[PDB]
Amino acid sequence: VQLQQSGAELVKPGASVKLSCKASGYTFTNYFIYWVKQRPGQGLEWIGEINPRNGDTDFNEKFESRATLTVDKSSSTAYMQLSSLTSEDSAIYYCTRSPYGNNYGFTYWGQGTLVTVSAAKTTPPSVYPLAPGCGDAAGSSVTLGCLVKGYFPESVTVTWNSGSLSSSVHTFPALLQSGLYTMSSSVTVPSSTWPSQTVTCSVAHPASSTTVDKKLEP
Amino acid sequence: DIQMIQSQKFMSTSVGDRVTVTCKASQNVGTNVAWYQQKPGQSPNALIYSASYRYSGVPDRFTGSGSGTDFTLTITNVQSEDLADYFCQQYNSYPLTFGTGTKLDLKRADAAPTVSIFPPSSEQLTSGGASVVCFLNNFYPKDINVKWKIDGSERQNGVLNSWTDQDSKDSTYSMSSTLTLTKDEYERHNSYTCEATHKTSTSPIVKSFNRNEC
Ligand SMILES: [Zn+2]
Ligand SMILES: [Zn+2]
Repeated sequence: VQLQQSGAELVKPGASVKLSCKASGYTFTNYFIYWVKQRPGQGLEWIGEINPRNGDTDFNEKFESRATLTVDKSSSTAYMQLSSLTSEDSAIYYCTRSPYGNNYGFTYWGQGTLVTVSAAKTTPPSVYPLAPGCGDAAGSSVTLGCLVKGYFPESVTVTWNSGSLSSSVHTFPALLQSGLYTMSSSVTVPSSTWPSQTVTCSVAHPASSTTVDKKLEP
Repeated sequence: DIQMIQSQKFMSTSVGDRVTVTCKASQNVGTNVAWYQQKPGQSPNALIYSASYRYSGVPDRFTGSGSGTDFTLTITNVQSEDLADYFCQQYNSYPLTFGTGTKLDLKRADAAPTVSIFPPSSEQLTSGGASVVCFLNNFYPKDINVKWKIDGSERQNGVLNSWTDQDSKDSTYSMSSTLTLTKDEYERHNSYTCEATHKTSTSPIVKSFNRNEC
């Protein structure tokens, strides 16, 4: 990953947020750094750009008054600060780049940072295993899962066996219930593998800085 | 002030077919247009630059064309891995602006849902909570209804129903239905059932357990 973005964050209404984006290798100064925003209903919106070589900037006029872009060449890191946040500033923010010479368009995008502007508190997920029980064997395959409940804000990343099982995986998007999120994840394995070949779900919740692993018990 | 207009929010096709994504700029932008692919749970991936040039690493079935104000992304040999949102962008003048996106869906044969049911976990129980979960897997088309019954009565409150994005391998959908209850209510009743009714059967696909057993 060439552009390493800070984790999802809950920000209180009217406070500021400072996001970071760390560039890789010895190539920091070969690029303009751009920030782009996506509110999952809308499209992408360009916020601003910075030159890492001197710190010069340019902005979408819509965002300029509340946005400060800086750089640390020593640590090869770009920063974006946004102030006086409203719910309209809840979105995912991408760090991107393009060649210093010509604007190809954005050649590489970071993973993005989901910012949630809310007065609520941060609440980590409880992870519940979904192990097969009284259900019929379902043929020759067995589907397992993990229920991820009671967290705020978004998002969570669920992986199975530290990234291994990642073709049989279904990831269900989170829904709100009582102000809190619930999502689930399932994985299908051949039924002959079950007892001894163990299966674990690992749930990262960036916003509360929490990681929970849960072994599914035979 | 330059608006990129993607008039199609949705496009449909079948595997092997072609699809054409259009993008209309409000002013001339020469050929300073880029196209991006964004798969679910991934950042955008740069596809096309300068209206018509393909990035090193991009399949030959992606072709961009156009000049001035009308731009087109053609995918001639659509695979199932091509499920994504596609969007254009102009970098002709500031501010950089993007179209609002077109999401590709794929047509395939109808297919029936496989159903798995899961009782509350012991951990959840000692915490004071009780959720019952049904996975309805790998069906098509998207439309599906789930009913929960507790000892034969319908329960509607507390049910969360969530669909995955279209499956990148087989173009099916899957769905999670969770019935949330208090622990006390859960430990009072016996029979818990999810019933899925889908076009591919007049008969409900059913999975059930008894708490008093299992
Ligand atoms: Zn699948
Ligand atoms: Zn009862």
